[PDB]
Amino acid sequence: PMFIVNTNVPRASVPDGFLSELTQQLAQATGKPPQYIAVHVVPDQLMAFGGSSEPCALCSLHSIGKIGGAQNRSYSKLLCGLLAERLRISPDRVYINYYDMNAANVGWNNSTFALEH
Amino acid sequence: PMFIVNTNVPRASVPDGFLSELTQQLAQATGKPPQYIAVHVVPDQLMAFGGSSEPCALCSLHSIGKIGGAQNRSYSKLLCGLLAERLRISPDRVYINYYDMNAANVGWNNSTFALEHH
Amino acid sequence: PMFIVNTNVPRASVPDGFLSELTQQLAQATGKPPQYIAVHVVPDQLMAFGGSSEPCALCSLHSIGKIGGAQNRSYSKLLCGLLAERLRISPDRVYINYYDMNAANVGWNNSTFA
Repeated sequence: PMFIVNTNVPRASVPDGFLSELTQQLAQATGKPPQYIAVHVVPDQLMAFGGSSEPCALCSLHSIGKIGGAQNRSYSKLLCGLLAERLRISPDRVYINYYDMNAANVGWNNSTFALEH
Repeated sequence: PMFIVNTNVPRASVPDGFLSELTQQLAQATGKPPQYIAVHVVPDQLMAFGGSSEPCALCSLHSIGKIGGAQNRSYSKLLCGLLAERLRISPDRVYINYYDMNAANVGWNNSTFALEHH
Repeated sequence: PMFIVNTNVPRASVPDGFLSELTQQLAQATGKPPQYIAVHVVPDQLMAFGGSSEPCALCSLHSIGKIGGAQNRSYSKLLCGLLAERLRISPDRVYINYYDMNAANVGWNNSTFA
């Protein structure tokens, strides 16, 4: 899985431990091994939510499977919770785009995750 | 909706009020309320288009619905026009990827926009 | 086509010629003319792969067609090869998301490719 957060929150406000907390909690939430979890945090961004430049975040989560109605709501509760607690961003100023990736459409280690045919 | 612009144009070349103009114009174009429009501009990027590092932009528009052939043609005229006028980027050096998002695949406010079923 | 690479490798470690090599090699790999290839490199990123901040890369390739099983494996061998040779990133610390874009969902030059 791949999780990206873009935010106008300053880099200085990103707490020690944040990438690791995201890695571990996403490994657990998605059921994928932590060795395969990638996280990417992009602070100090020029962005607005609703025309306001108060703290906000635009995120994406890509996973091969484990994407769907109830699962995505659980991911959103988890991730908004972390963004609120760690970055002081209001949950109603976060968007997370979820992508259910086909294994053939993910590159890794000189090939893809479609190794069957 | 979510609109992202990635460009090699300098930050100083991004006019004050650009994010607000994008918000208002996108609210008007999509019919979605401005309170729900998110805009993101990323200047000073290391990029090339056609092998050239002249001004260019790589953009995305995500929306739950309001995405389609004719609408996307309209969005493209609108957005290329704004990037040309405000950032001085030529329309033939802009790519805009459109994404029609399912409500269940957009997180917001501790949940998603799929609030109807369990 | 458009190719984006986000990496925690420092900007100074990106070699002269890198954007041009990507442009030209993707033009060849995808069969599309180089004048329509867009490339975007974002160094100095705060990221981790498997909980480690050793060199890694998160990438995307968007194309109208020319996306599929065998083709994507070929793109990945090409791109991981370039990332290893040029940026010293291990192939097993690279993810590349491939997107087969509908022509109606790609805007360019005031209209779309549809």
